[PDB]
Amino acid sequence: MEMEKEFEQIDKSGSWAAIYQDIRHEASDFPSRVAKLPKNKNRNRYRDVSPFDHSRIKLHQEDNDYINASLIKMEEAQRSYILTQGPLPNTVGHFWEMVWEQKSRGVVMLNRVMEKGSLKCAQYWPQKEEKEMIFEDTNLKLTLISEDIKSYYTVRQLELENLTTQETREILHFHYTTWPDFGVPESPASFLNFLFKVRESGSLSPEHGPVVVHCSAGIGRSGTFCLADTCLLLMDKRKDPSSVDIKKVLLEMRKFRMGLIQTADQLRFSYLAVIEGAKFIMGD
Repeated sequence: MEMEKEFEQIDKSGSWAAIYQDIRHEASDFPSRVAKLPKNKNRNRYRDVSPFDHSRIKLHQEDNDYINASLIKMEEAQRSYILTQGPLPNTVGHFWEMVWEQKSRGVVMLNRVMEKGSLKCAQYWPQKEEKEMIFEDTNLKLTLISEDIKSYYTVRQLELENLTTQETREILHFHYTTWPDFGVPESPASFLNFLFKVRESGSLSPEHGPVVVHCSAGIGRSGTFCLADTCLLLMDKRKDPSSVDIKKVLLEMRKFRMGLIQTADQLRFSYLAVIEGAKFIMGD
C-alpha cells in the first residue's frame, strides 16, 4: 500500500502495536560474540543492545578493537551511517578514534547528557574554547571552535587533532536538544528541519566517511533519523515514489543493527516525518 493512506488506515484501526510487533518478529538475528566477551563489559552501556559481528566497526588497535557501533550500508539509496551508543566515561577516547579512522565529517546527537534525572551519555566534547580536551589513551586533542545555539538544536564546529601525526580535521556536531523525555514530538517539523541542516552541511555525502549518529542506546531516535533520511532519498531517486515501503526499508536496516525503532510511537512518528517531508521536497 501507499504510505499516507496505510497511515490513516492504521490510525483508524488502532493497530500500530500489531504492525510493530510483526517487525520485531521478522527482524534478522545475527551473532554478536565480540560484544559479549568479558573484557568488553565496561564498553557496553546496555546488556541487551550489541552490534552484530558482521557489521561492527573495528578500532585500528591490536589490543582491543571493540566499540559498540555498527555500519548501516544502504545499497539502493547509496548512503551509509554509523550508529553507536552514547559514549561512556571509559569509551570517549574510543569514540573519537572511530570518528578519525572512519573519516567522518559530522556527528549527530539526538539526546541530552541528562534526561529523566539520570546520565544518558558522557560529556564528551568541550564546552569552552579555551578548555580543550585531551584523550591520552588514543592520543587525540579536541577543541571547540564555535557554537551556534538555536531554538531546537545547536551546531558546533570542532577541531580534532591526531597528536601522533599533527594532522587536524574539522568536525561538525549537530545536536538536537528538544526531543521530549517521554514519547515522541507532536509535529515532525523541527526534526525534519534538523535533518535538512545536516544534509546541507555535506556530512551525509559520499566525499566523506559515514556520519556518526547516536542517542543513548543508538537504536531508537538514531533509527528514526536514518530511516527518515533513506526513505526520502529513495522517493527522490525512483520513478514511482509511492513504491517506497517504510517497513521493508526498516527491516533492511535491521540486518545491520538490532532493535532500530524502539516503540510503536517511534514507528508512527517515522511515518509522519517521511509523509510531511515528501511534500516539502517538491515539488516544494
